[PDB]
Amino acid sequence: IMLNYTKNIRAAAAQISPVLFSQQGTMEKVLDAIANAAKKGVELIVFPETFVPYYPYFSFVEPPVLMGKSHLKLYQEAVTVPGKVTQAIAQAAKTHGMVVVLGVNEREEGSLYNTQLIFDADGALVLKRRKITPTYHERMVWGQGDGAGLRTVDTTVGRLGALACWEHYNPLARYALMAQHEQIHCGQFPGSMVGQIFADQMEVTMRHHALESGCFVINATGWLTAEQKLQITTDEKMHQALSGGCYTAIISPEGKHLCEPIAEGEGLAIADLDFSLIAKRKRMMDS
Repeated sequence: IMLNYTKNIRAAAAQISPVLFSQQGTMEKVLDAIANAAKKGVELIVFPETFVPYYPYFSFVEPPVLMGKSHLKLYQEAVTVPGKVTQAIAQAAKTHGMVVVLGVNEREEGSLYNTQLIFDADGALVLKRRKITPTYHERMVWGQGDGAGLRTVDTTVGRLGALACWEHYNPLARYALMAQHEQIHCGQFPGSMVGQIFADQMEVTMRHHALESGCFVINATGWLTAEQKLQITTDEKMHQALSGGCYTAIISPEGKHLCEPIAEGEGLAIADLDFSLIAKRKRMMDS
């Protein structure tokens, strides 16, 4: 629609663990999440970075010379342009009248991308973008998005913006979304990786986003169980590297947590976002 600050919206950030090595298994958890959330009248939900079929932890942890099996596998479980996954989600969204923000390892023509997808409450896919700069180990896996991906979308629940991980340090993206008055910003990070340091950094990064933009921020991060870490490597010495960095959270325009944030295990962070807060913020400063 056009821009309105009278809404009050129930949003959720989902920390979940995927199913290790099954698009379908992970997809069952996603649909379940949506449904559980619908039970509590959630109208917008954000999942972790590239959650489907699973984030590519292998690229962080295996030497390149041995990444082939893991790479192939991921390709086999990766998600097409539009397809089964898209329709399944479009339907959950339509059914529960929910806006859904989903990250996905997209395949196109033997290439992979980190792709953020946004579905409106009518089940329409109203935004598709690719992370612009895969960072570090991600460069072994994903290609680049365009910068034409920096637009917001009007949605049943307001105007949304989305970025992945350190896309948040890219100043073009920040101003792009701010200039378009994004009302609710959706961040996605991988989850269960590097440690406290990464967690502290996410939080600082995303809460500052809220502050500078003066918008709501919602951030989702995956989770791994000890069993799943083994599935990824038998080297227990690596397992610190696959722990921590979890900040599933919902942040007000003043930087406040609107609910207890999640760093461990698996759950929905849920809160009512009162849009008049966005406007009481802007009015309080002058110039």
